[PDB]
Formats: sequence, C-alpha cells, structure tokens
Amino acid sequence: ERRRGLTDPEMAAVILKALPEAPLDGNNKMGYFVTPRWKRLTEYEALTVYAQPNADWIAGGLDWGDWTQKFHGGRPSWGNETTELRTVDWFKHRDPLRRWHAPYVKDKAEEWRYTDRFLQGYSADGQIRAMNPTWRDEFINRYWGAFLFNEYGLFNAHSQGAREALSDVTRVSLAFWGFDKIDIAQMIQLERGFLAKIVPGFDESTAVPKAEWTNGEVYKSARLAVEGLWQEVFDWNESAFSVHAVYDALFGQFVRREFFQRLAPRFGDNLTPFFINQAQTYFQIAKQGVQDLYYNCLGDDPEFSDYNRTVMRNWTGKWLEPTIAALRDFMGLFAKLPAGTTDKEEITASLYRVVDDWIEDYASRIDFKADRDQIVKAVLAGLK
Amino acid sequence: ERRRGLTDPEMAAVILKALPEAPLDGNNKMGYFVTPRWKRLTEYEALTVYAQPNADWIAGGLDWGDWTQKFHGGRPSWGNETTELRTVDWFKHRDPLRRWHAPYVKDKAEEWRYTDRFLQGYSADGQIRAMNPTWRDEFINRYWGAFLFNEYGLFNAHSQGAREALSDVTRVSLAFWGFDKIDIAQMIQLERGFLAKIVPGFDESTAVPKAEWTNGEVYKSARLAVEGLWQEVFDWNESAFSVHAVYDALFGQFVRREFFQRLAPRFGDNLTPFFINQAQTYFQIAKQGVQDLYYNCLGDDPEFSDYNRTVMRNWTGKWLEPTIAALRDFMGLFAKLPAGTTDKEEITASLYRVVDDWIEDYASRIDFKADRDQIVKAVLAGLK
Amino acid sequence: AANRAPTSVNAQEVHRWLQSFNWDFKNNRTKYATKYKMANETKEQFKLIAKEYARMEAVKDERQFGSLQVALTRLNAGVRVHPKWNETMKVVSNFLEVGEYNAIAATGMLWDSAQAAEQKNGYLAQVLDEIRHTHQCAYVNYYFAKNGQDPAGHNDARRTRTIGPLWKGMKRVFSDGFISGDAVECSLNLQLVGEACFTNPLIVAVTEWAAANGDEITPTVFLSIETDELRHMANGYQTVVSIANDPASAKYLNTDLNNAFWTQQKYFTPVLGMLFEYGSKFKVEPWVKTWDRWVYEDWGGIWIGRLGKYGVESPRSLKDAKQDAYWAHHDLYLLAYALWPTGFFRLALPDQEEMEWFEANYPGWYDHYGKIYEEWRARGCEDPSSGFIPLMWFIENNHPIYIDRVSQVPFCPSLAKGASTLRVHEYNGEMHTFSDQWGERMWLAEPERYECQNIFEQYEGRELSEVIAELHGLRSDGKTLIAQPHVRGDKLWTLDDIKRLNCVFKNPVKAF
Amino acid sequence: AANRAPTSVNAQEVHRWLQSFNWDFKNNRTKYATKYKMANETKEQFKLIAKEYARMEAVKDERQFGSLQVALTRLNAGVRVHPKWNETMKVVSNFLEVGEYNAIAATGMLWDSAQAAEQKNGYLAQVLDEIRHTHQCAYVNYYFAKNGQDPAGHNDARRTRTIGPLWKGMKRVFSDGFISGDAVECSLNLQLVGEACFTNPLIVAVTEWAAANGDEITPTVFLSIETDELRHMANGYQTVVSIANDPASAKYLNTDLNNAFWTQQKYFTPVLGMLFEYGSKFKVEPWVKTWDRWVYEDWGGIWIGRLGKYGVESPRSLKDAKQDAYWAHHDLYLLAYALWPTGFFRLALPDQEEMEWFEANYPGWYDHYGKIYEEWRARGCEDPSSGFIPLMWFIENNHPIYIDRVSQVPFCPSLAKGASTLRVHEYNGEMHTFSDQWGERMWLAEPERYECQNIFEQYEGRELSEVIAELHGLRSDGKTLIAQPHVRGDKLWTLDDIKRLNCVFKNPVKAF
Amino acid sequence: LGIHSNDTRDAWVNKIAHVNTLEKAAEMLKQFRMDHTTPFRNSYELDNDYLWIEAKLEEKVAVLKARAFNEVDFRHKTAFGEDAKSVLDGTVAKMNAAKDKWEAEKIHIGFRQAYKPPIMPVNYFLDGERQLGTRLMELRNLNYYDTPLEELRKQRGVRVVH
Ligand SMILES: [Fe+3]
Ligand SMILES: [Fe+3]
Ligand SMILES: [Fe+3]
Ligand SMILES: [Fe+3]
Repeated sequence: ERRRGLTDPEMAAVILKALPEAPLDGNNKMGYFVTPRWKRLTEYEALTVYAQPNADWIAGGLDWGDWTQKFHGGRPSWGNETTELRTVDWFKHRDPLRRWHAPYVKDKAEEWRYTDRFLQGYSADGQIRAMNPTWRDEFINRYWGAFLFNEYGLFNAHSQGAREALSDVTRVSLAFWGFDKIDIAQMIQLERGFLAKIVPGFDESTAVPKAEWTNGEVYKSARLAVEGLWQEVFDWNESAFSVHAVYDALFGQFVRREFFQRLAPRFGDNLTPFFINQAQTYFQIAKQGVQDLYYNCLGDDPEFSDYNRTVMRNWTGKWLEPTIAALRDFMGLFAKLPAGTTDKEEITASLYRVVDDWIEDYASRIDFKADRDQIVKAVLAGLK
Repeated sequence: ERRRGLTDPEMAAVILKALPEAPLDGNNKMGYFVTPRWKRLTEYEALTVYAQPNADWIAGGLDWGDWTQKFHGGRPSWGNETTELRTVDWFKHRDPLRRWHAPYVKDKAEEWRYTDRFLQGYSADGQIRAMNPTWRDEFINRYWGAFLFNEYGLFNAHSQGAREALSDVTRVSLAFWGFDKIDIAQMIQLERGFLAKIVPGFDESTAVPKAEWTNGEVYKSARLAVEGLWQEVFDWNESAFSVHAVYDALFGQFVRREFFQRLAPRFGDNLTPFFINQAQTYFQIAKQGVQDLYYNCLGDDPEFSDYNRTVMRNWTGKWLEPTIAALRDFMGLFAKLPAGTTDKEEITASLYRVVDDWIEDYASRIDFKADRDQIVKAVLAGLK
Repeated sequence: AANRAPTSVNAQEVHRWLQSFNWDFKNNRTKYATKYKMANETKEQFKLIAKEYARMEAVKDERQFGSLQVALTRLNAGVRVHPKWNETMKVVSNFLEVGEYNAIAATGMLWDSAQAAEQKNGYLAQVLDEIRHTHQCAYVNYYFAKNGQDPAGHNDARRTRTIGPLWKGMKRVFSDGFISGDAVECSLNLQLVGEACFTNPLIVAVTEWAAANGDEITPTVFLSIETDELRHMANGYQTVVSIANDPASAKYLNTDLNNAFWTQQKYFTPVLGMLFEYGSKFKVEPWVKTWDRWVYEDWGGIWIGRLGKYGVESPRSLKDAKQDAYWAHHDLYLLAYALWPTGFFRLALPDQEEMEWFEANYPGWYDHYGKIYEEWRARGCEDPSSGFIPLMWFIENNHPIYIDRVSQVPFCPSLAKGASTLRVHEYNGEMHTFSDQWGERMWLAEPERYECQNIFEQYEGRELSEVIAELHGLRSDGKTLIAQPHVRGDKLWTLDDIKRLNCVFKNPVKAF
Repeated sequence: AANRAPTSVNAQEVHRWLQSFNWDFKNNRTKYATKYKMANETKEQFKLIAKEYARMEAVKDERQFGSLQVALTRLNAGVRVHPKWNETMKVVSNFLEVGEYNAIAATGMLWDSAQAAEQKNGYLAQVLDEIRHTHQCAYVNYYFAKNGQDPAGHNDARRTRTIGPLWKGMKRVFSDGFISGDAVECSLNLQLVGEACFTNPLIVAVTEWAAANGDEITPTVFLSIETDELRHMANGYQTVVSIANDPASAKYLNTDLNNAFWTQQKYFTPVLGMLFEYGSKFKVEPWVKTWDRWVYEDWGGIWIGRLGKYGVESPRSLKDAKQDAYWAHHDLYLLAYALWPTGFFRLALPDQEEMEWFEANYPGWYDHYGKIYEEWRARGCEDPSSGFIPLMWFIENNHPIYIDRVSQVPFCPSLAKGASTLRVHEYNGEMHTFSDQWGERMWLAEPERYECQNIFEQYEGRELSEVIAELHGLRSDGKTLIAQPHVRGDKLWTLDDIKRLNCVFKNPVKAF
Repeated sequence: LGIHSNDTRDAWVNKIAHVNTLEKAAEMLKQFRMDHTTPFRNSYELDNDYLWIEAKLEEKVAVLKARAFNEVDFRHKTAFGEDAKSVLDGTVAKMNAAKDKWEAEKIHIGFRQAYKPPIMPVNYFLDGERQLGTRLMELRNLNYYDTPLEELRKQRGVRVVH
C-alpha cells in the first residue's frame, strides 16, 4: 500500500522537519503584478492574465525574443501581422462577467439540467395540445430549423480567432462567444428532436431545414453573409467584430427576437421561446465582452483610437450591405405567415427596435453614421 | 497549535497502531436492511428510510414502546389517530424523483441562478417593448398577482402535515411539495418586482392583487376553498390529497396552464410563461410523489386498499364541489379580456383538457366516477 | 440588442412584501393547543425566499461532498481514525440525526403557530435546514459504514439503537421534547435551550474531538451543519419576542423555560461528557470545564441575559443542575459499560494514561471508578470466555439500576458519586421511579405525559441473548455481537457467549 | 394532472444530426497551410453537445474545488509539503500551464482544419478542455502562493519564467510546437506524441511524486485534468484517421511524426527526469526505468502500433532517443544548478542519501556528478558570503555551455556523460550551435523557422544582477532573490550577493 | 542597457517619429525587413531588438495608411499602391511554378519581407500564408531525410566551424 507524505508518520516527520519557520515571502497573491480592472484583483484575472507567453514585440507582452519554432516561411506563432487593429496592450480586455472556465461551465450546466426538467414538465403537462400545427410543422421545423445553420456558421467563424487571438483574455472571451453559438444551433435541433418525440409524424431529420438554408430564398443572403464572414475573412478581429457588432446584432437579433420570439407566442408556442430565451441571454452576455474589447479597449485605445475607429467603421460599412441584404431576403418569410399574423406597422416598429438598439449599442461607439430610416426602408423593400 | 490525528506523526502513529487488520464487518452498506423499491438500494432511500423513530404500533415502525413525553392530555408525539388513512407500512412511499435535501436544493438553485440571468438578458434585450400594456398592467399585475395568494394558501395548508407526517419518506415529499408552492408565490411577486424596475410607474406593492384576492369576484370561491383546505382540515392526508389530487389538479392547473400560460403569449408576454414553466415543472414533479403515496401505497395497500379508496372518494366528493365553484367564479375573468382574445370553443376545450387530465391522473386511480360533461357544464355556467 | 440596463430582483426585494402574503379569515389560527399568542406583526431576521435559500445551501453541499468524495477518500480518512472514536460516531451521528429529524416536525408545528408570514417563513427555513441536517448525519454514518474500520452499528443504528437504554433518553430530549406539548414549550426545548445551550456549541466541540482522533469526515460535515445554526437561534429568540407582549407570557414563560432547561440538561450533562471523555483516546478538554462554560457562562449568563427584556429569567433549576453535574458523566459510563451487550457500538475501559488523566482532572475518580474498572477487568469483562458481564457485579453488590420515568436516564443511587435521590411512587397499580425533584413534579402534575415503558419493564423475565437476537444486534456473520466490551479486533463476543451467561432481566421496582 | 410521459432529448440524440450541420460552398476550406486533406465524413468518438460537455466538466470542478477549499485547507495541505517539492511545483504547474494554453490555440487551428463537423466538434471540446486546464494549472500556483511555504515564483511565474533557459525549451515543445507549422505536424506534436507519449503518463506520475512528498493539492487538480485526456487521445487518433486515405499521407506523415517525436523527447527526456529525481525528497522510481516504459514500450510500441493500419511507423529516431536518454537528466541538472540565479525557484544539492540512491541506480554517477557537486559545495555554492556561482567553475575549467538553436535545450559537450556531439555553423553572418543530427537537419532545411535568440545572445555583456533586477527576479522585500542554491529557511542570497560576484555573460560561440 | 528598453530601441523610436508620409514610412519598414529580418537579413546587428522595432515601424505605417486611403483601398491596396489581389495571385503563381524547394523558400521568405501587414492587407496576406506555406512544405518535406547532412550543409551553404 502507498504511503502518503501528508499522513505517514515517518514521511510527514521528515517533511515537517525541513519546513522553514514561516513563509519565505509574505506576498501570497499570485498575479499581484497584474493591473486590476476593478477595485481589487479578481480570481478571473489572476488565473487568466499573462497565461499567453507573448514577448514585448506583441503589444503588452512581458517576455522577450522570437518564438522558438515558427511556420515554414517564417510566420510567427502569434504576431501583429494577423490583424489590422493595433493597441498599446492586448491584455487590456476584461469580460465584464468575469468568466473563466469554471463559472462558464457552471452556468451552462444549470441551463442544461433545467432544460431537461422543463421538457420533462412540458411533455407531462400536455402543453403541446394547444400549439398551432401549421406553426409547428412549417415555421418551427423548416424556418427556425434553417436558422440553426446560421448560428452554426457564426460558430465556425470563430475557429481562426481561437488560433490567432493575441491574448489570453481575448482568447477566452472569443472561445465562449463561439461555444455559445454552437450551443444555440444544437438547442434548435434539440427542440426538433423533442417535437419528433411528442408529435407523431414530425421528422427530426435536418434534411428539410438544411435544404431551406442551402437552396431557399428567405435565407439566401443570410447564408451568403455567413459564408463570407466565416471563410472570406482572415483577420480574427474583423471576424469577431463583424459577426457580433454588425451581422448578428442586426440580422440575428431581428430573426430571434423580432420574428420567432415575437410571433411564436401567437401560435400557442412557449416551446421555441424557452430556447430563444437562452439565445438572447447569451447574446446579451457576449455583447458586454464585445463592447469591452472593441470599444473600451480598441476603439478607445489611448494611442490608436482614431486608427481603430477608422478600421471598424470600414468593416461596418463592408458588412452592413450584406447584412441588409440578409434582412431584405428574410422579409419574404412574412408573406408565408397565415393571414392576420402581423402587419407592416408591427414589422416596421420591430425593424426600428433592432436598428435603434444597434446604433446605440454599437454603431455610435465608433462614430459610424448610420441612417435609421435609410436602413429600415431598404429592408422593408423586401416585404413580399 | 492544533495537531490533527490524521496528519500529526505522533498522534497518527498511536491511531494506526490501534487499528484492526481489516474491517470488523464486511457489510459496509448503510441501510442494508431497508427493502429497496428499485433494483438496488438508492442513496435517497439509505439516507431517509427509518430516520423517523416510530415504534411498531404505528404501521411499519421498527422501535417499541410509548413515546417518552406526550402532549398534556396524553396525545402521542406521532400516532395513528392523526389521519383517517390506514396502511400496512407508512414507510412504503418513495418519491419517484428520489429527492433528498441535496438534489432538491441543487435543482432549485440552478433555477434561481438561471432565472437571474434570464431577467438580466430580458431587460437588456428590451423585450418588454412589445408587451401589451393592458395585459401587463391589469392581467399580470392584478389577476396573476392575485394568484400568488392562492399558492401561498396552498403552501400554508402543508404546515400541519410537516408536523404530523407518519414517516420520513412522506415527510420529505410533503415538505418539498409545500416549499415549491411558497417558491411559486414568490416568483409571482418576483415578476411584479421586475416589472416595477423596467416599467415606469408600475407598482410592485401587493395592495392591488391582495385586494383582488380578498375582495374580488373572480377568485372568491378559490379563496374560500383555499381557506378551508388550509385551516378547516386537521387530517394531514386529507390536506395533501385534497390539495394536490383535487383542488390544485383542477383549479390550479386551469388557471396556470389554461388561462395564463395559454393567453399571456397572445399579449406579447414571454415573461409570465418563464415563471409558469417553473410552476408546471413543479406541479408535474409533485404529481409523481402524490400518486405514489396516495395510489401506489395507500389506495393499493394490500390490506386497506378498499378502505382507503372509500375515504379518498369521500374526500374527492367533499372537495370537488368547492373546486368547481372556484372554477365557476374564475370563468368571470374571461369577460374582462379584450374582445377577440379567446372564445367559448377554446375555453370549453381547455376545461376538458384539465378535467380529462384529472380523471386520468387522479380520479380513476381510486374508482371515483367523475362525469366530465357534468363538471365542464357546471363550470361553464359561470361564463354565459 | 439592448435598450435598458440588465436588471434582476433579489431575495430581499421580494421579501419586502412577504409579510403581506397572509390574509384575514375567521379560522386563520393555529391548529395546536397553546397558552400563548404569537403577535401577527412579528418580523424575521433573515430576508430569504425559497430560491435563495436553496442556492445558499447548494454551495455548502458542493464543498462538503467534494471534500468527502475526493480528497478525504483519497486520504483513506474513513479508516485512519482511532477505534474508540469510530464507535463514538455511531452514537453521535445517529442520535444527533433523530434530533435533526424531529426538529423538522417541530418547526412545522412552529410554522403553524406563527401568524405573521415572516415568522412562519423563518420557521420554514429551519424545516428545510433540519431535513438537510438529517441527511447530513445519515451521510456521516453512511460514509463510515462504507469506508470505515467497523460498519456494524453505523450501518443499522436506526434499528439497533432500539436495544439500549441510552436511546430512550435521547428520544426524550431530541424527539418528544421537540414536538409534544405547547408549541412554545417545544420551541424552548428545541431552540432556546437545545440548540442555543447544547447543540450549537456541541457540534463545534465534536469536530475538535473528531480532529484530535483522526476523524476528518465529521469536521467536514458538522462544520457545514454549523453554518445554518444562527438562523435557528434567531428563530428561538423570535419565538420569545412574538409572545412576550401578551399576558400569558408573565404567567407561563419561565415555567416552560425551566422545564425545558432541566429536560435538556438532564440528558446532555451526563451523556455528552461520557461520549467525549470515554469515547476518545486523545482528549481536548475536561468536561467539567466545558459544561461550566457552555451552560453556566455562555448560556445561562450571556445568552439568557439577552432575553431579560422580555421577562426571561435564568432557570430556577440551574444551581441544582450544577450540583448534580460534577460526577454525572462518570456515574453514567459505569452503567453504559455494565450494560454493554445492549448497545450498537464498542466500548473500552480507560487505559493507564486515561486513568491518570481522569484522576488528574477529577480527584477521587480512581478510588471509585478506577477500582471498579480494575475489578471488572480482573474478572475478565473483556474476555468472551470469562462468563462475566458487569451487570452481574451490580447484582452481587446490591446496587439496583433504575430508569427515571420522566427523562429515561439510568441511575444507580446506591453507588453514585453524584446524586443519590430516589423517589418511588405507586399510582393506580403501577410504580414509578424518579431521580430528581424537577422530574418528579413533572410526573405528579402531568402523569399522562409520562408513561414510557423502561427496558427492565419491557425485557422483564427475558434472557439477554434472546432480546439481542430478536432486535438484530448481530454482525453480518449472524453470530458476533455488534456491541463489545473492548475495541480490539480479536476475541469478539458472540451471541452464544452471552446466552451462556443466562442473564435474565428483572424489573428493579418489584423489590419494593 | 395531464397526459403524456415525461420526455426529453439527450446529447446523443442531437449529435446524431451534427455531421449534417456543415454545408457546401466554394470557399469552405481551411485557412491554414497543410500538405494534407482531412476527409469530410470523418467521425468522432464522443457524441457530445455543448450543454452536456459543460455539465460533465462542472461536476468535476465541484469535487475538485470542494476538496481544495474545505478539507485540504483545513488540513493546511498547502504548507505540509517538502520544501523541494514546493519549488518543483512552481515549474511543473506553470510550465504545464503554457502547454494547456497553447493547446487551446492548437485545437482552434485543428477545428479550422477539419472539414467534417464531427471532427471539428471533437477538436472544439478539446479547445474548451485546454481552457479548463490552463485555469487549473493556474489555480495550483494560485493555491500554493496563497497557502504555501514560499509564494515567490508561484505568484509571478508568468513573468519570472522569462529570466531562465529552461523556459525557452518549454516554449518549443508546449507552445510553438503546438501551433506553428502544418496543422498536422502541430497535431503530432500536441496529441499523437505530446499528450499520448508524455503528458498523459506525466500527469499521473506527478500525482504519485506529489503524494510521496506530502502534496495533496496537485493530485486533487491533476487527477481531474487527467479525466479529460481520453478525448484528446481520440482527437489525435482521429487526425491520423482523417488524413490516412489521401496520397499525401504516404509521402509526409512519418517524417512529420518523426520530427514531432524528436522535438518532444528532446526536452522531456532530460527535463522531466530532472524535475522528478532532483526536485523531490522521496522518490517513486528511477527515471531510466520510467522513460523506457513510457516511450519505448507503452508509446513507441503499443500506442503507435495501433496506428500501423493507417501507415504510421515507429519514429526512425527512436533508437537515437533511447541512446541519448540514460544520462540526459543528470547532465542537465548540472547546468540548471550552475545557472540557479536565472530561475524562479529554489534548488538543492543532492543530500547523502540521494547521492547513494543515484549511484545505486546509475553506476558512475558519483564519480562524475557527485564529485562535482561536492566540489561546488566546498567552493561555497550554498553560502551567500562565498562569492561563488557554479558557472564560475565552468569558466575556470573551460566547459562552455551552449543552447541548441532548435530545441533551446542547454548542453555542455565537454562535460556531458551523454551525447557530447556539437555542430557549429556560420551562415549569413550568424553562428548556430546544434546538439544532434535531427535538429541540425531541421535548421538546415528550415532555417527561417528557427531564429530564437538564446540567453547568452540576449544577455551578452550584461552583468547578472542587472538582468535579474530588470526582469523582476526579486521577492517582495525587493532585495532577496526568488531563486536560491539551497532550500533552507535562511542564508538566502540577495541581489547584492549576486552583484558582488560580477558575473558578466558572454556568448560562447564567439570563442570560434 | 536593458532587455526591454535600451539605447538602440530609443534611437529607433526617435527615427520613426520623423516619418511623415505613408510612402517614406512604408519604404523604411520594407527596408527594415530586408535589412534585419529572416535568415536572409542583410545584418544581424539588431538581432536583440528588431522584433520590437519592427512593430513600432508597423504602427506608424498603419496609422498613416488608414488616414491616406479611402475605404476600398484600405481593404484592397497595399501601402505602396499595388492591388493586393494581383500581388497575392502572382506570388502564389510563382510559388506554384517553383521547380524545387530552394526557389520555393526564396519566394515565401521574400514575400513576407515585402508585404507583411501593414503593407498588404491582412486578409490577402494570410490567404497568401495559407497557399505559399502549403507548396513550400510539399516541396521541402518530400524525401526529407535522403540528403546526407554533409551534402545538406553544402546545399544550404553554411561555413562549417564545428
Ligand atoms: Fe439541525
Ligand atoms: Fe437546528
Ligand atoms: Fe490539457
Ligand atoms: Fe490535452
């Protein structure tokens, strides 16, 4: 049997005998040298800041010298060359929610188990009985299901960023932004799988919503934007900023909040909103981090504010057009709704909510002159 | 300073020396003598069964003799005299969800923390914007608000049972049934408190909903039934059975699921359903335990089945009348809804859902002859 | 995206309106008999709601169960504990378990008594806390059974505890005392006296003795239980506050308090000191000092003093409790050991170092108890082939052992270094034996509250081994007894070893 | 009431449709250079969804943090560890931390490379796991700094690591090797070799030595980390399976594998043997034995053998690796100790028992290393007043210390009982020093991948105390060095003790 | 002087502070890369500080470029005014026309020295890294161990000092 030094009389006595009288240094605070963002250093910061071994030549790095092994050709492991944005210190970023691995999986796990109990309750409660069949069969199955691919693409857009992020704080935020997206895609399928269990004849195969995504008209420009953001952008910041501060903030928010969350309730559907609640909770959580990185740290950088804002305004313009195109094609879905579901007045107000929120939360932060009426009118152009 | 026997060389040496060669008994299973309900003894059962020190004179007790101290007059601490129901063994009950304190609080905590995040997300997302002001200010505030008193009364009905329950397994289930009720009452207030924070001028004071409960017409018979179930019943089993397998199964399920959960979505309200989801999940969890105790254990008792069913049918008839009166008065709320909100055909369908569900899940288990049409017609008399 | 700051609502914001949840109706009154009136505007100290309560406790549970399942198990902490302490915990955890259990029902009764929603809410948190505590004490026995040196007893105390006399007294202070009577008397037994005077300081003390004896399992659990206790003392304090401004208080409060104080101390004074001093190898502090600090100083002095403004006075029986306290635990261990075959745990005679420790802290210990223990050892009380059980010595030396009709505490007035009081009465064909003035008044004034059959009455005319067998007092081999007169791993007593002694119980009162 | 059985949906039921999530578009291709084609349709072993992944990890965290925060803290486990091990853990936890960290980026790259959704999903879970591991290793140092005998180094390794030479080599195997190159080469460095050959066995071995040395903090955390490693092995296996049916595999896989194998072993062979044998008081097993089982038998034989069906073969450099192994760790500790002022940890000369242990397990150890250490002690290497740093002995005895331009591993050819090979080239105005034929070929073939400045090039002409000062190698008193040549509580060296020695670095290649 | 701050780094931020046109900044950055980066650098005199100095020069070029160029040009033109896509394509085409690994490394290494951001936009540059690296490796990793070291030393052109 194994003898442990903490409990074995012989070994412990030897250990105790070697110990000093008191600690050899009174400074018992790990990352004590890290500049805290708040009043006192947090656990999130201590466990995260400076984990990335950058040298001083990547803004804010504490190490020195070149990397030990680079790519064939000479490209650095991490380098300034992977993004247009510049800063005085890449370690400035702080997720306002202070999420390191432990609290992140803790919360997601709570949502998972509660999701399981909710479904167990919903099915036992027979709440499906009053859900409109047309909404369920056409709208949730095909159209909401098609949206899974949008979120999946947005998830995949983060792959390069996971590899190229220039700091630990940014990498952690980025990974969580991406992981929440795949989760949402999976929750859309989970709902379809649930319907297949409680509704005879309902087919959980992704065939239908996939065909809608790849070949339909309503999500045509959406898919084109996603394919672009994911595979045509090689700058990790352009990807993150454009996905979260342009495309998803406008198109995603409209689709999730202004179409499905707003309309599913009119069809006796409290099922889809249960999952959209998670999606919106996740959107608002990421937003805080997106704003901190792009506005507080980059857009407001003491030495590169002007430069960065120029680049971000550039990306906003670049991605605003395909985003509008995405919303415009999506307007086509309203024509497919049963008569009397909505009207142009409600659609218009919903469009303004999304645009106004985007202007206050994102556009205005970098002095991007967005014309609300101009944007709403362009989208309304696609109603039928 | 403090030397601990597990780590101190001298002290551990002494302990180690006194230790036996191997354990003095190979049966290392606490609760090994308890008859497992399932394949193998569960942690839930081991930690719970026979914790109550009943003597053999209370069916199933393992101890002997009288209590050591009784009430003035001689009433026993616990006794057969506190309920009409009889059984071969009061320890037979098992909560199908197997909840002892740890899993129960774990699940509720998840719900609390996710509720907090949901609210943070909802407020940040501006979702109230599309909520109908009348439904918000009148229906949620006054009418749903008033229902908090119904759930609070139901919670209070459990006090005597917490004191009089004749076994550990029934006591733990009973307490959890009651604790969920007070939780729901607090969630109704929580919503009103949230609305007060995000809606200018909304008053979270309970004065309005309380006056609706104590003086209005809609909840009159409901309040009367609650007051009786809570304070006029001195039999702990009559209380739990009539609350869960009669009153709340019919009236509560109608109000929560067939009125608010069904109609709130039509007014752009996904906020109330978020909480009703918790109430319905809780109701369905409690149902399994209520069914196990009253039907599997008592109603199907090998010796007292016929006796217990006679008593439970007696209680059903006793409480079905005031429950129907509760539903009848509640029908008056339909006339207060904006024109075109719902109709007699939807209402009738919803009533039949509640009644049929009740007949299947409760009434039929004890051979109580319920006439679904008679009940629905009796309720519809308060509509038109 | 957004338009409005992220917002939520906390427990306190909801609690602000909780008092208003209760409403007026003719029959909105307690279902339990009581001499008092709990004021309907009574407030509670902790502003909690069901959800927040659950989260608070869930955090505690994850810490505790993490320690137990991970590090402590890796450390084989269930095993590396002194044999005597392994045994002590069978009693400490299971006996405390019934206290936690009955406390659930007690607080249910109190929740029914309280008329103010807030007061009800406070009692309700305790209902749930005591459920938590029941499963916690259960888990300690479960953990020692699964991983320890001697699972027997830890594994079936819920049925094996019924064989012995110490269990009867435990049910009086921690079962019936908590739920049978005026709800206020029950609150005084539970909260004002039980938890405030004994349990709260005891739980912590247990972790110190456990730690000294190599037990890290109990500290992990009992330290977690302790975090909930302040809410309960607030409940007890609130009980007094809620009934103090009504005429009934001046007439009855100090009497119910005095009765509750005597009730609790009668059992705990001898039992706790016995479990600590005789149930351990390593000693933390002599019981005489501890008792004085806990009961006389902390409780009777400070704690009680805080309730003076509500008309509460130190129990009139305090000086008597101190008088009878000194030798109480020593006197009782003689009896528990003499009756060792009736337990569900293993007992040891004090070793030479302990004997020195006992005499050093209790002058006169050796010439009385020391001599007796030495004589018993000489007679072969530890050896299965001796044919000797200490009960036999009592019979040979004419020292009858009685059971107090009220407290159930066993006493031997003719041998005791402490109290020698013995009052025997015949009433309507039955005799009753009392060990003190306070319990005698309780019976005389309330005979119908105290009819508990004692072990000599139940076991009268029965041979010892038949009682042990019927009540499952055996190990898994179906031969070896769970209880033992030594803590060694060899030469364990057998059912046949007991049968050969032909010890047949006699009701001591039949000698009058 | 209601009707319908309670029903829900699990991870597998959703994962069943995950492969279908990816769709075709012209530019749906990896953003990284690669010679290989990862087959779409490649499947994954673990049918996970994000929510279930979080749940499975959360339960582990619960246990881990519970143990750390409750019982282990109550046991003062952060203190009762051998001084030597407290120091070793500064290096073990922080160096492993960087591998966990770079592994996040590596798997992000692999997620990008994979075209099949399931394969991307497999790499994704590892992305999340490596973040978990980064925070876990960070927590080990956080805990030891918060509660241990010497927080310096544990509290600032992220910046103090930069002063020393051993860190450069760690960046080669666990940072750059994981992310810089063909995605497949990185996967071989990370999963197929790094994790399967070194990390997986190392993590558990570390818990063994930790426990032997009184450390229960490391086993709690590292045993939790090891539970995730199975999924990472699967990812590595899947990498090979995904590229195996393409013509590029036959041409390139085995050379990328051989290069990755050499890369990983070049550092771990001497470093881990050094950390185990010289960073502990109590030993678990001689490294020569361990290395043979881990690399030659377990990995080199069995593990790799399971990949034979995909065209994978034993690294052609395996034989060379075994030959160079035996004395590698002994040779390295001489340099690590000689350069003690550059560390962020305290080192000790082997004591009498250890020297005996070393000789018993490595005949000839004493004649070479033993005598040297005795000479250094005689010269006063442990005493602040000596004015002696072992590096002075290297200079006096014409023993230049070089840094391999490719692996960054320091080596002293003229002294070493191992390899003794040295290759020095001049190219375009710069000289480069190599210690083996494999790394030499790497540089000759890919000079632009290996331009890392070494300690002697950067510190050239600088006085030692000024380097330590600028890089914050001091304790909180701002004068005592973090690093020390002994592990005792006093006679600690200060910056001024170093300054008086007037040690000025020279680039050794300039001798040529 | 120090590791993170010293006379040479000081001398360079002063010289960088004097650049006032995108063309002079871009030229200095490109010249810097030919003079001080890669194994082909003109000099090793700045070995300890070039990595950091380069970054400072890049900042100046970036800032001036964002001010000078309209939005489309910031995305599609190099700091010198060349069409990025044309340069990307032509460079990759040369790489794909490379007859051996020696010609190949010169094309990739040289491309980096001349176009590394902020000269060429990052999107085009990293797409180049993707394409160029692939061919460089395919050529280098074929029969990787066939040439004996004695001959490989001569192919590389090192002066063996041993
Ligand atoms: Fe308790
Ligand atoms: Fe308590
Ligand atoms: Fe890892
Ligand atoms: Fe791993």
